[PDB]
Amino acid sequence: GKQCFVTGRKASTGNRRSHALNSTKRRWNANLQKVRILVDGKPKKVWVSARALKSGKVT
Amino acid sequence: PNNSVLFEAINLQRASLRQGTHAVKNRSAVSGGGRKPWKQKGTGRARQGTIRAPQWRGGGIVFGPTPRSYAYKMPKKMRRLALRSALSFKVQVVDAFNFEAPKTKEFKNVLSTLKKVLVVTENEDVNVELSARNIPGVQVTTAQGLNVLDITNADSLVITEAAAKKVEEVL
Amino acid sequence: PKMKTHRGAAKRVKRTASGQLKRSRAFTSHLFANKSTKQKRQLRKARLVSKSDMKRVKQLLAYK
Amino acid sequence: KLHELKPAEGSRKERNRVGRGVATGNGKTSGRGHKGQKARSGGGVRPGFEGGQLPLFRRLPKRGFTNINRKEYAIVNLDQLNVTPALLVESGVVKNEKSGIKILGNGSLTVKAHKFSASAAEAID
RNA sequence: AGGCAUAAGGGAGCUUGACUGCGAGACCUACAAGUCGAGCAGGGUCGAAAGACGGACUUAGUGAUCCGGUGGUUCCGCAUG
RNA sequence: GACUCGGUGAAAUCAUAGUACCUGUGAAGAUGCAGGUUACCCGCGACAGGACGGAAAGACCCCGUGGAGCUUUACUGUAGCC
RNA sequence: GACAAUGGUAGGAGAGCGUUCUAAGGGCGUUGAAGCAUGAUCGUAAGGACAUGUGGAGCGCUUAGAAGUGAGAAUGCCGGUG
RNA sequence: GAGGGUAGCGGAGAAAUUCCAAUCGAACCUGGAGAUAGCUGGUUCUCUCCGAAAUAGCUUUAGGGCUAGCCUCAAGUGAUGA
RNA sequence: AAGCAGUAAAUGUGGAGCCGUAGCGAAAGCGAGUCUGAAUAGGGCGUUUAGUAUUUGGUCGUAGACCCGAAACCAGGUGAU
RNA sequence: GUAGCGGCGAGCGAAACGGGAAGAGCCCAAACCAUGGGGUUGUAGGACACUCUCAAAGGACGACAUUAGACGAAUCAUCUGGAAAGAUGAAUCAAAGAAGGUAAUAAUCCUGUAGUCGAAAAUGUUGUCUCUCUUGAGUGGAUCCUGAGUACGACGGAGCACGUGAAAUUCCGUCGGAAUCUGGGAGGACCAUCUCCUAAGGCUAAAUACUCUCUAGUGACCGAUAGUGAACCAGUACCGUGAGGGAAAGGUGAAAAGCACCCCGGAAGGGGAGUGAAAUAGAACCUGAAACCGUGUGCU
Repeated sequence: GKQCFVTGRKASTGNRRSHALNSTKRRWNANLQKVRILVDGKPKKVWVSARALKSGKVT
Repeated sequence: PNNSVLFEAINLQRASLRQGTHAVKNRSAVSGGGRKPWKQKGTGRARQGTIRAPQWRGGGIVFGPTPRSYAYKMPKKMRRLALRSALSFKVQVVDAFNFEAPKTKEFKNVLSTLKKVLVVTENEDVNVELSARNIPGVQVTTAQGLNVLDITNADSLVITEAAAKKVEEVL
Repeated sequence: PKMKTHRGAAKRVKRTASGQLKRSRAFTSHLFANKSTKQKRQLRKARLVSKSDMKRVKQLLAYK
Repeated sequence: KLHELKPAEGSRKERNRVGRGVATGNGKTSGRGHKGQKARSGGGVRPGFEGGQLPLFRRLPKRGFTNINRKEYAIVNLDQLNVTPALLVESGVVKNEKSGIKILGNGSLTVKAHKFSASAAEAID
């Protein structure tokens, strides 16, 4: 569905553990956020992860 | 001769010479099933679990054939002693064969002037094996390929002057 | 399938040069004010697993 | 001879075959006695189970550790000697130098080796 | 409950054997456990000495392993220190 | 409807049966054992005392270190919510 | 020869019979194999022959080897029939 | 009446644990799967020799199990058995 | 042993590896002794001095493991005629 | 079944050395130069200086094999028979005595086998020559490059034989966040010293797993309740709304020679008469057991 347009940031899936170590499946979403960027075909708006918009991509 | 070892050599060889390609289908393999036929409790019929169980017909073999090997081994020294005992009981020898062309009548004459014969030659003469593979009761081989089943199946041994020496060198 | 050893009994007992085993001694971990100096010193040694226990457990240590 | 074969007297026996009649001795119950957890296909309790009472090898304290650098040697006595480590291998004495050939002093009588017992270094001279 | 007036009961002086390493042999015992023990070596206390002393007149007052803590130590410490 | 006649024609049940009563005995309620008493061989219509009659591997009771559903301030968790 | 022993459930040990196939050897068979039916037969048992009918083309026997190796019980499965 | 919609860790319920294809305190079908069953039932030929137990201890144990007691086969010691 | 040769065969070759002739200790490490110990003092374990390879049978272990038989659980679908 | 991992329980359980099958290594980004060229690495390589000279991808080119086939040795006679391949005689072939069929049991009767030969054409592969490609190599070094929100840290997880542990080596999400050859990393926490390598770009055949599928074959594998559920027009009758479940069903004879004709009968079905070696082998057709149903009769 959603993933970083620039990087490949997906969501993972791990276990929410406990104190009794009773694990249950959880996910690990990526810090994805909409923003307008100059995809050189035209200015669009897309999902970008806050990591990937750390100093290296122009809005 | 050592009969206690020669028996095991023969039995070992006839065991090793089996395929073992024989199978059968148990509950897991027979088609269908996976449905209890009736309810187990109110019918009046016996309680059953599937129509492909052993007591039925058409389903299920409890044990039986499986594709499995039959050969086994035994020590090098016992192998060599069984071969020595077989030759020892044969003892209990001609010049070289001369066959330009494979001509079975020539070989039949050669066997008559001298019917379970085992004609043992040197490395391989490919006009004596051919001259002799059609006669019923005659088996030909070489000093590197002396079986124990071959030997003990034979009523006679016809080994050349060279094969006698090569087997005296081997064993 | 090789028969597996009992990896919790290999941490406890060893085999001697007669085919018999050399276990440790129980009652030697705490509550030492509740034992005689004889009973504390008599337990410091080691003993052999009895024949009954060579009955229950002898294939659990067949490689050891 | 291939039509009169005879295995050595005492080698072979016919297997025991249970559950076939009551005149063999192992027919009805087939050597299992009457009802119970051990007269059921699926075996009894696992070996070493002991029924609920805490088993032996969980009721005794653990003991020691294992050294990583354990140097076990090839033990030769002075009866084997009635001399490089290689010649001692190529004679048929040391079929494996585990760490090195150590010479001991049991028996009676030059030697290159990696260690020596006291009795050995005495009785070689 | 069994013994005790050898006192095992009472009083007084002196001290720390309420020791360290052990242990022939035996009782009990399904196992794990439990009980007794002459004698031997190191060090001593009492006594003038022989000697006695490894708790209490005897038998209850206790809880496997795993794991954690602390004190030492000769051991190990994943190329070497 | 049943009953008799012509036509057609099942079913549950069923160890083999030449299948009596009584007083006993017996796994303590016998057609079948003991001791007695009674009964010539075969049907047909009818009744419902016994065959511990027949159907339904007792829905009761208890036992599975058996399941399932429900409850809660039982244990450990969890969607969610702050 | 003489003496001694020989009830048996759970269970332990030994010796055997029989079935299908395989190797070797040696045989039977359209002048009639296997099978089936009958029989008044031999063995301590599992069982083995023989004869006659029926049948129409394959089977024993010795010695070893290998097993899908023996059925009266599973409210067993399928078919037939009461 | 016709045409449609809601589906099982679910749906509908004027509420009965009521309905969801003659089945519902959680449908049916196929797979994991030959689940597991310390429980019932069954377990196929002959002969020869020997021949028990229903007890102790511990047990989440009490119709189960483990060690010991009682049986059997082999080797040995060797008079130690009554 | 795998491998290579060999008729889906024996069999030849293949010494990596395994078992054994040495044990004791947790270990360093000693070694016909060793560990505990101040001390063979005593004591534990050793010094039996034949093992090994293949296979017949008995039995056990991991695989459904003597056969039949649940109530149930999970996953993926088919169902509102 | 070792080291270890484990309510240290049930259990899980490596790897390197050693022996073997197979076996090749390479193209980039960066510096620099004029989209192109140059350059690809650890006993440091490249640039820069001299000197000294899979790997790029389209195409034709004769042999082998695969898809129909041809040849293919050598026997006659009596007894039984319904019928000879059998039994009894004499004989030949064998690089062919595998197998099947033929009125019975065949090396010589047929189809075959041993062996040799065969391709209009299509196709796959091996081969040469064509074809496209193509600058190789040492020495010195001031200096310029060698993969950055990357390595790594903290937190929460996953994975390593390894359960958060003293957890090294690898990944994921979230924040912070490095150096550049005396640089970086690893050697089971960690530091020092040594030893070995050079991350953060990419591509690679073989040794290996398996079987729809074609051809050739073997079996101490089954032989019609077996073997596939299906030897038979079978995933079919049938069952279900549906997903889906699912059977029973083989044999005349060597050859149909499969009963012309007559009689009873409405036909079916019979009894003769013929075919046949056999008809109680007459298509409900090889044998033809038992339960079960009958008719007759010796003893009661």
